[PDB]
Amino acid sequence: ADTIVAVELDTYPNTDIGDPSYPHIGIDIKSVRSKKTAKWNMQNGKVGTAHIIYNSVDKRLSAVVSYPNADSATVSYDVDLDNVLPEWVRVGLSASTGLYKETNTILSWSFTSKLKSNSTHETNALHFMFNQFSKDQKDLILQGDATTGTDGNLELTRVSSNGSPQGSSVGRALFYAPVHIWESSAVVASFEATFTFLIKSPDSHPADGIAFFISNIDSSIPSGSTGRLLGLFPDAN
Amino acid sequence: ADTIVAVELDTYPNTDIGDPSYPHIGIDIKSVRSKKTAKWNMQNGKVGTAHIIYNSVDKRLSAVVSYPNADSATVSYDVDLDNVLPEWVRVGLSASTGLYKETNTILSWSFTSKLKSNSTHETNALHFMFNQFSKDQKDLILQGDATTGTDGNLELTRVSSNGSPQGSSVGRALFYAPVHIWESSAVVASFEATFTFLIKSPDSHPADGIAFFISNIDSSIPSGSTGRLLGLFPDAN
Ligand SMILES: [Ca+2]
Ligand SMILES: [Ca+2]
Ligand SMILES: [Zn+2]
Ligand SMILES: [Zn+2]
Ligand SMILES: [Zn+2]
Ligand SMILES: [Zn+2]
Repeated sequence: ADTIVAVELDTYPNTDIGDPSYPHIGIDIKSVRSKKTAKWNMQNGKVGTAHIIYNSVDKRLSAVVSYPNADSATVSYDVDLDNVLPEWVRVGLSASTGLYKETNTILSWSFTSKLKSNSTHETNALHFMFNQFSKDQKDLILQGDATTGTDGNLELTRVSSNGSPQGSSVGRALFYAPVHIWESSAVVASFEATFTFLIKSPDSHPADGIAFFISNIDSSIPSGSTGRLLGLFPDAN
Repeated sequence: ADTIVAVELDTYPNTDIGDPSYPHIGIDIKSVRSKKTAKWNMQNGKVGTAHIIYNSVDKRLSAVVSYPNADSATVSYDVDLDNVLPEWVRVGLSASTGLYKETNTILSWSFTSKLKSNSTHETNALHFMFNQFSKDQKDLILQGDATTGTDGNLELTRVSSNGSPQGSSVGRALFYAPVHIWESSAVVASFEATFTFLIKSPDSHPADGIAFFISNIDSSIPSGSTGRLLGLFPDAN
């Protein structure tokens, strides 16, 4: 089927599908039910930063979410991606609303992946950084209700003309070029992503969150994945 | 039509279409008839390196071709790309044979482009480096007779099973993601490419050469562009 490894910034607690009783950050390996979560002091109307790192030596995936003058929430998970993901992938950002709403605005996004093979510091590396999004972002595969150009930001889910979030929305943003995430003969494979966001809610119930994800090249928004499924999962298995 | 800016490493002199009476390096702006050339002491069976640089302040495009222990051939041309190329492009490597043949092997290839806008060192940057090509290079749009995996090299034009170049061949290799090459509000736009090659010929008449080029997103091998047209041009205008 569709393979998904993601780091979710889950703003709405769905105690029923395993979500902790509070807003959290988690590492989802093929399931909306995180393999590890951590309490995240979500701050409405603030600009946050998420950094995700992984290297094939420690075989550990970690994320750090922070706001200026707010302690960071950290979550790590031991996982060897050499066997949960295919050699070639695509990386993206996802977000969704459902019953409750919030803006899922991405202000910037960078990414680097490196494959140090056989010898020296000769590598295969891909790197991109967006500090501003063009209204005609030709290097981003936009999916669902995700758009760009609104002040140079990337809006992952439907927002109003006057400036107010719409619920029941789903939108992804995948980088155009496939990424060679791992390889048989690589001594060290590593990657690191960083992006800033602004999650603001009109009502006091913000929902449902942003997600950095690594999927197969051909991935598309799963059927009926709005609200709690973050635009990444078909069911809540 | 199809826009092409290229830096050719022309091994065969076609005096008739403007080529100097010897192997050269040139800067072609929309024409196979270079806007500036320079003598290049081509060396059969050797590994060479080409570096191309451009920045929007000097509005100058330059290239340097060199072999270890051989003087570099240099060619620069004043050209403002803000008006010969569209905002979004694709970058690639081209090569061709015709009546005469040679290998057009690419051993490695890197590229970086940067757009420093409004303020600080915040940018939009794309970077890639291939120090070895996979048999299933999913991030390279291969065209014509170009292939990968042969010892981790990229062969731009048809070669034999035993190891010997075939004439009348044309192949390009474009990076998958479109590159935002310039923009209206950018203080400094710049790029730099570097690639190593091995041009070896069985007979004493090597032909016809490799070319780094920047074209529109949708570009494809022009009809009947083998031999002297390097896989980039429809006619010899
Ligand atoms: Ca949730
Ligand atoms: Ca020629
Ligand atoms: Zn969750
Ligand atoms: Zn493994
Ligand atoms: Zn020429
Ligand atoms: Zn200009």
